[PDB]
Amino acid sequence: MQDAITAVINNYDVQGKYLDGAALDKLKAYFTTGAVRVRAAAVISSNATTIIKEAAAKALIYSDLTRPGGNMYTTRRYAACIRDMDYFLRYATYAMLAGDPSILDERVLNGLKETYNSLGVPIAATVGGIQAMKEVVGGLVGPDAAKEASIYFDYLSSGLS
Amino acid sequence: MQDAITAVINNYDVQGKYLDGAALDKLKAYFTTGAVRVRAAAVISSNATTIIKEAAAKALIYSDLTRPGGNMYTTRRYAACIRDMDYFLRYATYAMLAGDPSILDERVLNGLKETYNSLGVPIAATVGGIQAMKEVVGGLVGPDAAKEASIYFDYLSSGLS
Amino acid sequence: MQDAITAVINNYDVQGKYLDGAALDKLKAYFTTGAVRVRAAAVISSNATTIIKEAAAKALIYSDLTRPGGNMYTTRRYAACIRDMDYFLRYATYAMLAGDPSILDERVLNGLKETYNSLGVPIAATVGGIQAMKEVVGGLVGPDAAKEASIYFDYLSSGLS
Amino acid sequence: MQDAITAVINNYDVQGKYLDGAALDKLKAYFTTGAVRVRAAAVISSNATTIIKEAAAKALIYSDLTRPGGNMYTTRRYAACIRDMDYFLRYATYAMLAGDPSILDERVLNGLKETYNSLGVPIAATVGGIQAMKEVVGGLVGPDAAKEASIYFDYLSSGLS
Amino acid sequence: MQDAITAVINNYDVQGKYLDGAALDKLKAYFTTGAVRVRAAAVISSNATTIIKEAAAKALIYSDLTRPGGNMYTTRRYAACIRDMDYFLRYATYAMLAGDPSILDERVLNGLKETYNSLGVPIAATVGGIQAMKEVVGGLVGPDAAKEASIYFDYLSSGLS
Amino acid sequence: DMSRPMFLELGRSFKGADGQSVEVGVGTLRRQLEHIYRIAPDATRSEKDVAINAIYRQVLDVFAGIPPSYLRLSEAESKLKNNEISVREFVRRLGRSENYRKRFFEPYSSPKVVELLTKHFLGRAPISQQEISTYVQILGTKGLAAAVDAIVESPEYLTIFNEDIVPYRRYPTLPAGNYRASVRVNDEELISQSWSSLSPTYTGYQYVT
Amino acid sequence: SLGSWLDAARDLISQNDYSQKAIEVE
Amino acid sequence: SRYFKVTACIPSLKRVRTGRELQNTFFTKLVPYENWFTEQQRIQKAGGKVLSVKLFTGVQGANTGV
Amino acid sequence: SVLTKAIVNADAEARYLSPGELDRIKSFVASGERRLRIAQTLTEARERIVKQAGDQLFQKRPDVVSPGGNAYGEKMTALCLRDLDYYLRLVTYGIVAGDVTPIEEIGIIGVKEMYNSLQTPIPAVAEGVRAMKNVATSLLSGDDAAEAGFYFDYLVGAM
Amino acid sequence: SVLTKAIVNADAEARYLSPGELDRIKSFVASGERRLRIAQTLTEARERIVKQAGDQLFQKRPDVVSPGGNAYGEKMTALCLRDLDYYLRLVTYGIVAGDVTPIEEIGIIGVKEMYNSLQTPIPAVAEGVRAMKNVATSLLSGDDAAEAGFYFDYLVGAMQ
Amino acid sequence: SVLTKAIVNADAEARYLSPGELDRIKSFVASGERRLRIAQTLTEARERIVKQAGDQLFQKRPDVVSPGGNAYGEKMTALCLRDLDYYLRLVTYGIVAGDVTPIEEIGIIGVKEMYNSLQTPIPAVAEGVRAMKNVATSLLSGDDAAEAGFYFDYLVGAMQ
Ligand SMILES: *[C@H](C)[C@H]1/C(=C/c2[nH]c(/C=C3N=C(/C=C4\NC(=O)C(CC)=C4C)C(C)=C\3CCC(=O)O)c(CCC(=O)O)c2C)NC(=O)[C@@H]1C
Ligand SMILES: *[C@H](C)[C@H]1/C(=C/c2[nH]c(/C=C3N=C(/C=C4\NC(=O)C(CC)=C4C)C(C)=C\3CCC(=O)O)c(CCC(=O)O)c2C)NC(=O)[C@@H]1C
Ligand SMILES: *[C@H](C)[C@H]1/C(=C/c2[nH]c(/C=C3N=C(/C=C4\NC(=O)C(CC)=C4C)C(C)=C\3CCC(=O)O)c(CCC(=O)O)c2C)NC(=O)[C@@H]1C
Ligand SMILES: *[C@H](C)[C@H]1/C(=C/c2[nH]c(/C=C3N=C(/C=C4\NC(=O)C(CC)=C4C)C(C)=C\3CCC(=O)O)c(CCC(=O)O)c2C)NC(=O)[C@@H]1C
Ligand SMILES: *[C@H](C)[C@H]1/C(=C/c2[nH]c(/C=C3N=C(/C=C4\NC(=O)C(CC)=C4C)C(C)=C\3CCC(=O)O)c(CCC(=O)O)c2C)NC(=O)[C@@H]1C
Ligand SMILES: *[C@H](C)[C@H]1/C(=C/c2[nH]c(/C=C3N=C(/C=C4\NC(=O)C(CC)=C4C)C(C)=C\3CCC(=O)O)c(CCC(=O)O)c2C)NC(=O)[C@@H]1C
Ligand SMILES: *[C@H](C)[C@H]1/C(=C/c2[nH]c(/C=C3N=C(/C=C4\NC(=O)C(CC)=C4C)C(C)=C\3CCC(=O)O)c(CCC(=O)O)c2C)NC(=O)[C@@H]1C
Ligand SMILES: *[C@H](C)[C@H]1/C(=C/c2[nH]c(/C=C3N=C(/C=C4\NC(=O)C(CC)=C4C)C(C)=C\3CCC(=O)O)c(CCC(=O)O)c2C)NC(=O)[C@@H]1C
Ligand SMILES: *[C@H](C)[C@H]1/C(=C/c2[nH]c(/C=C3N=C(/C=C4\NC(=O)C(CC)=C4C)C(C)=C\3CCC(=O)O)c(CCC(=O)O)c2C)NC(=O)[C@@H]1C
Ligand SMILES: *[C@H](C)[C@H]1/C(=C/c2[nH]c(/C=C3N=C(/C=C4\NC(=O)C(CC)=C4C)C(C)=C\3CCC(=O)O)c(CCC(=O)O)c2C)NC(=O)[C@@H]1C
Repeated sequence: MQDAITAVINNYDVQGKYLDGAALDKLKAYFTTGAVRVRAAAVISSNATTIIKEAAAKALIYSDLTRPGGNMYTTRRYAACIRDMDYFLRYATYAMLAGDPSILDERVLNGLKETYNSLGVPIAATVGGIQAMKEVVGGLVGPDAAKEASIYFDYLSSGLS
Repeated sequence: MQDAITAVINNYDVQGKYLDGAALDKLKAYFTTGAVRVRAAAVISSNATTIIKEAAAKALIYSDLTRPGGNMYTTRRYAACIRDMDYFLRYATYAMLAGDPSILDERVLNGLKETYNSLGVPIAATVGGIQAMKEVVGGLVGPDAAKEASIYFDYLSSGLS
Repeated sequence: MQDAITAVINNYDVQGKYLDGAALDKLKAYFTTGAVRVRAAAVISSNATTIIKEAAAKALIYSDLTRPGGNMYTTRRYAACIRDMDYFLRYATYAMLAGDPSILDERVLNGLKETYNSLGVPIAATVGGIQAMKEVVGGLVGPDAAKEASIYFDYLSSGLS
Repeated sequence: MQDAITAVINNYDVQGKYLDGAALDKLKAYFTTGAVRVRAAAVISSNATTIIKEAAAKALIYSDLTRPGGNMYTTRRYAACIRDMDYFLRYATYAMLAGDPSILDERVLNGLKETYNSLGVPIAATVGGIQAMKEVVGGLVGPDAAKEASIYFDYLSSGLS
Repeated sequence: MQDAITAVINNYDVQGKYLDGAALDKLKAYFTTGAVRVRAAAVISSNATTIIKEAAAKALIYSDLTRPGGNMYTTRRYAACIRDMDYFLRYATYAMLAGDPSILDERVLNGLKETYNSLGVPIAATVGGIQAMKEVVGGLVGPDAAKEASIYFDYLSSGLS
Repeated sequence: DMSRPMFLELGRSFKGADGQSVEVGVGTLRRQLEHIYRIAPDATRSEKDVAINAIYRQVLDVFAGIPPSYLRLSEAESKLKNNEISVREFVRRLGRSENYRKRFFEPYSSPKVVELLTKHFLGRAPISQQEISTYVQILGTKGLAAAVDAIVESPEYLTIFNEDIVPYRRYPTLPAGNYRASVRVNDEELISQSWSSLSPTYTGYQYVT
Repeated sequence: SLGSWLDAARDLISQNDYSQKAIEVE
Repeated sequence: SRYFKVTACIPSLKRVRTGRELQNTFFTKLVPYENWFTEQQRIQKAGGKVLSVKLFTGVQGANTGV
Repeated sequence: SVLTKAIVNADAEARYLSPGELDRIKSFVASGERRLRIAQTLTEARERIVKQAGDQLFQKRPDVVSPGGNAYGEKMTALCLRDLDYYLRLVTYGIVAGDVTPIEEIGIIGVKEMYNSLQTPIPAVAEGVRAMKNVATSLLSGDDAAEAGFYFDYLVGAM
Repeated sequence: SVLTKAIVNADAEARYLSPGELDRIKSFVASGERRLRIAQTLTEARERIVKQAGDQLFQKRPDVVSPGGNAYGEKMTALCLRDLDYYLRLVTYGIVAGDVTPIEEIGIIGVKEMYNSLQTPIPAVAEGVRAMKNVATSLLSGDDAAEAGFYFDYLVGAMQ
Repeated sequence: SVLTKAIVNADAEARYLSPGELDRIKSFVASGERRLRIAQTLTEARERIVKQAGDQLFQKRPDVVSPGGNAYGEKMTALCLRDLDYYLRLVTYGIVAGDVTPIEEIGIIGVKEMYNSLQTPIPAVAEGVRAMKNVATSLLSGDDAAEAGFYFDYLVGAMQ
């Protein structure tokens, strides 16, 4: 995948340009943000199970989906759904550290819509679950971190839909 | 795969319904047929090689297929064709015991057309061979069994075409 | 492996003898025992987790082995030990149904002693744990079943030692 | 494996010597023999199945080995014995072409005694079967060829015993 | 493997003791040495090919071993010997960083003598080559580093002999 | 025996007892303990999970036959259950995994590492010292992963299992010495080293008091 | 809706109070 | 890392197999980039035909992150 | 079912059904009518089985239905009863199939994960199934009860 | 046996024996007494079954008992009958075991290869087994005969 | 340890240690002295940390210290405290190593399986570790506490 630092280097290498002040400024920007991101990532990892539980309570459970005839009916399907939720959370955290959305596209987003459509997983509900996780995460991380965190969650949601 | 008993169960599970008398009647219907099916299956297994020989004599051999330039020309291709015939017979027998056509779709039918098209195997001739087997099988199994046996052979033929 | 029925058959086949009344009597003996064994096996399978817990409490835990420096110290080693206990229990159940100890010699006992010696797993304690399982099993299965069950547990213990 | 030509080369290479007239004479000797060997090899290959049948009839079958309890009793064991016979014949033919016994040591002879002892295969009977094959082969190949053929068969027999 | 830090930890964990000041002093000792080790490792990696060349010149080449009839005669064997030299150098560097000889025992040293004896590789010459590498390395790394580097080379040599 | 019909007399066995049985040479067990597993897309989850568990038990040596969760790899399992990857590609991923490297590469020496490779993928002991030398040279010059890639790419691998069949224990016999070797590696060489270095067990405390 | 469960569950809670029993090892 | 999605059809021309070989014969699959060149060769030597190749993951002409 | 299992083994070995496999199908189809009767009895008495087992469970584990406890509150209590009903329905499916394939896919694989997220205690769900067994077994004839018992025990084992 | 097969399937799944698998074992043990009786009947009538089946086979295929044929000559004819006796013994073992596992290990694995070396025609062998079934069926009760039939049919299927 | 992990990855790749890997080793050796001090603090205050954490845990969960609960009885309660002490010792080893590798092999792999046999509830155990973190953080300096927090958090995450 690609991170913020490598993305800059990537762009300069195709030009063949040595690193320049404008490029350096982008790198400098990342380095200041970095400390915040690391703190946020640790918060998310520690509270990960809770975040998923809260988000499921908000959107997935006590719903028609969990009731028979719904895609989250049966233990097997329920377990698969919470596993996917965990994936989204973990990858968003990776993206937030990286400062790049590429990893989401490369590992999570590519082919997901088509897979979901064949399975019959409802995209709208999934999106709803991602948005719910974002809100929960926002609280835990705190405001400065939340802005950074939000964009990656939003990127996932837009990809799915 | 799915069998008749499981097919009823699955239909009730998606509804979330406990098993009811109407459902029980369908299950009961299978249970009466079952004894006959087992007898038929044993007949087919013992006479399997003969069934294939007779069916090939009726349709495939003494034809342009066997003659040079035909798909069944060369020992390697002849052997492959009678191997496929054996597959169809074995799977139809499995389906007849199961009382469900699902296994045919899951194993035999899936990808067969595409594979055949790349190989250059002629579908129409194959279908003809399946129909020939059915007639031969019908004789061996006896009339009551034959009706049940016929539907699975027909299911294979329709899938291939 | 060999079971009771096959053991009789094998003995007659090396002689080249057809089955005779004396042989039939041994087979008859097994068939009366069989119903009891099936019931015992179901009891053991349902209570398997409990059996292992009780046996560990009786012999393995609260000991120097669990305390630091001991083989069963560290969570990884504790989990390994209860894994092995479960294997032994499952195979003993298989042997009891079969009515022959052969299976124990083939899969369970092969290379076990030598492996244990290199690992530093203490054989004496393992034997103790097998004997403990036997006692627990004896209670659950009931007396008639227990006699049959005991011989297979004893066979394992003797092999290990 | 190593052949006559390579054997000379290898001996000179360890010395570091360029090829000399004495060496050339050994090579020349092989080249005269060669044509005869090729003819013999073709004879053996064409009659291979017959050779094995005749040799089995001479030594193995109609014996206690085939009768119940014997190691060649049961279809599985009978088939394994004739499979081994075929291997010995094939490798002896390879050795005769090569003009070297080394290949027999590397591919056939290595580990054979130990394997046979664990299996319980009787070595003496096997040797007898090899000797039987040699006699049959001798007839087919003709006298000049037979002398060459015999040494490789004898080499196998001595190794096994 | 186990590093210096983990080796201390292991000793206390088997006792069950929490880490104590005396233990802390050993850890502290390693931490001062650490910076030197890292510098040495980078030197060795950059000069690795040269180190092997010089060591071979000192001991292996221009010798009977390289000449016909020697174990490092033939390109295949020459290349194998320089491959072994490279492995020793790489593992010694790993050990020097780690501050522990364990990795050498676990991968390089285990079964090496026996392998060499079956191959016919001369141990004495190999040891000589290791000692030669040490001297060359000593020069490159500089004196402080050299003392640390030397013990791991010596450990390899003693193991082989 | 005269007066006895000849067809009865020819079947008689003179040796009687003290004669070999059906479980004597190769024996009945090792065959029939071998199941070819193929994953089918249509297959039920319970059918699929029995095959997945078999992969784990051949390649990581999970004797108990049901992987502990930490050993599992979930993303690969989901791609396998989706039929986006083949069983062959799943087996390749397992070998490139970190659990593979810690349990099987790091504790062993390279020649033993190769033995374990052939056993784990391929089902057999190494055929020859020449086979051992090629794989050892791969391990030393390139990864563990490059060696894992080589065996799965190997022609032997592709003939016996192709892309659909999960690897199985197979005791060959075709090359010389391989039947013995493959019995010793599949039946007696239980793993005898600990993967982890930390908290070494003290010899004493054998008896429980 | 689990309506049958909703009325049966409250019926059960009203008939007997669990908040005193305390666990019994048995 | 880059990944390819590949469809291929492979015939068995050296031998006739009784077990069901349909999964081997027509196989859409995801292949790591570093493995594909070997896997293409393998299909070609078998006298299989490679029906389709698409790059599932990764960007075309990327100097880094590859 | 019994059928599915037999066929699957045969297909894997690429063979027709063994005499043994055929015999097991014969036995199973003979038992069919009896199995359907056992299932019908349990279906009819479903509400009673759940409720009486529920009561025993709440007596056995007061804590779950206590303000501290997870199951506390009427909605929560209803859900626990709903769960018991689901498990009872599954058992009946098992009995008619003569095997666990249906049960296993619908209710045991992934079960550890789901309840752990919910925080419902599984070392107690098993007890609820045991409870259900006791009630259900009392509504069955001795031979029928034993048959039904196996399926209940399997569930308890699987958790 | 039924037992062996059940254990092997469980081992592969790495599970304790399923309720369904246990039920199959229960059914087998109940059937056992009947099975033993069927086997005893065939054992007693063995000499007759072999002889009658041989005759039918030779009527069905003159060739095998002809100068070209493998069975030709007294010794050879005896051996062909001996083989039929072996297969009958195996069938009896199969009936008591409730599975063909005993039959299969002794008689059906490598059978093609063995017969091909001997040059005996496999389809004729199958006919002899079919013949044996017809004789056996007549001696057996109708219910018993059906049970016996399956095992006979398996042999015919395995070698044809 | 940091060192172990770096070396192990290189060995698998069959490469000498990367510039980045070398840099990470340099950073760790610099941090080492600080790490040792943090570990020493926790070791000294261990008895207090365990006791305070225990109290919080028992307050949060009455059940564990109740007749139904696993912890019930003096012996059992002692064992629950002993467990907490073990986990604290692990954390200290982790801090000096700079990695959870020591912690993970001794305490997190197989933990679920061990506790499930014992029937101890895993979530309660996690709570106890969380409790221990809160006490430990108060003793440590803010910067030190952050470092220590990560290791504590890992444990809590693993025991779930
Ligand atoms: C003669 C030496 C022996 C003999 C031969 C025989 N063959 C058939 C029928 C067929 N033979 C073939 C064979 C081939 N097809 C190929 O592609 C090749 C390879 C190039 C061969 C050798 C085929 C396909 C048939 C089927 C009929 C057809 O060709 O359409 C018979 C007829 C018997 C029957 O139909 O049942 C016979 C008699 N038979 C002997 O006994 C001789 C020893
Ligand atoms: C016979 C009636 C006709 C015939 C058949 C034919 N088939 C092939 C090659 C293949 N056949 C299959 C089909 C299957 N494999 C499976 O797994 C299943 C489902 C269980 C089926 C039905 C496959 C996959 C192959 C390819 C490899 C293989 O041998 O399995 C050939 C050979 C073609 C070639 O050149 O390879 C032939 C001749 N063709 C006819 O003409 C008959 C009408
Ligand atoms: C429990 C009563 C005792 C105990 C067990 C224990 N075992 C191991 C490690 C191994 N256990 C085995 C055993 C088997 N492997 C097999 O293939 C078979 C037979 C088919 C058995 C029964 C094996 C091979 C291992 C090694 C690798 C593995 O775990 O899979 C340990 C752990 C040893 C270690 O250092 O990791 C333990 C603790 N030990 C006790 O102290 C109890 C008395
Ligand atoms: C001449 C064409 C080029 C050249 C030669 C050169 N070689 C060496 C040193 C060695 N050469 C060998 C080679 C072999 N050993 C074998 O077993 C075989 C195959 C049979 C060969 C070809 C060896 C082993 C050595 C090492 C020294 C030794 O003999 O023990 C040198 C000296 C190397 C040095 O740098 O000192 C040279 C110069 N070099 C050229 O420039 C020519 C293009
Ligand atoms: C060079 C100083 C001497 C020399 C070396 C030599 N070694 C072999 C063969 C082997 N060497 C090893 C050793 C290792 N393999 C490893 O991976 C490691 C640990 C990382 C070591 C140290 C092994 C296992 C082999 C056998 C298989 C293989 O080749 O990889 C040879 C080849 C001998 C042969 O005939 O095969 C040689 C020449 N021999 C000398 O002459 C030098 C004194
Ligand atoms: C026949 C003349 C005698 C006979 C043979 C016999 N062999 C086996 C079993 C095995 N045979 C081998 C032997 C080889 N494998 C090799 O690679 C080589 C060298 C090329 C040989 C010769 C092996 C390894 C086996 C075991 C594995 C297998 O079956 O493939 C048996 C059967 C044992 C069994 O239980 O099947 C027999 C009968 N025994 C006789 O009675 C003859 C005297
Ligand atoms: C949960 C919010 C929703 C939901 C999820 C759900 N997913 C599946 C099945 C699959 N999920 C995926 C997705 C991924 N696999 C991956 O590796 C990644 C990227 C890291 C993702 C996101 C896949 C591939 C599958 C299919 C195969 C598999 O099981 O692995 C299901 C199960 C469907 C089934 O019956 O198998 C479900 C339920 N559905 C909902 O109800 C929620 C809205
Ligand atoms: C009763 C034994 C325990 C208990 C009950 C309880 N259950 C839930 C919630 C759920 N139950 C399910 C489970 C299933 N759905 C399925 O598809 C299946 C398989 C057929 C089952 C078993 C579901 C999905 C839920 C989650 C919410 C929902 O139903 O939509 C709860 C609520 C969870 C919560 O934390 O609020 C409760 C309380 N509680 C106990 O303590 C008893 C031991
Ligand atoms: C009779 C139906 C057919 C027939 C038979 C026939 N067989 C032989 C020779 C042998 N038959 C066997 C067979 C077996 N050994 C086993 O282990 C089993 C399973 C238990 C069987 C069935 C064996 C071993 C032999 C070899 C000789 C010996 O027993 O030592 C012959 C004579 C040999 C020959 O080829 O001349 C014959 C005639 N032949 C037919 O064509 C009939 C249809
Ligand atoms: C306290 C937070 C919770 C609790 C603890 C508890 N533990 C036991 C018994 C044991 N705990 C262990 C655990 C370990 N052994 C190890 O090697 C490690 C890692 C270093 C750990 C943590 C062991 C081995 C035992 C078994 C007894 C023994 O020590 O030999 C109990 C007692 C249960 C019993 O019946 O023995 C308890 C109560 N229980 C709770 O509910 C608290 C939340």
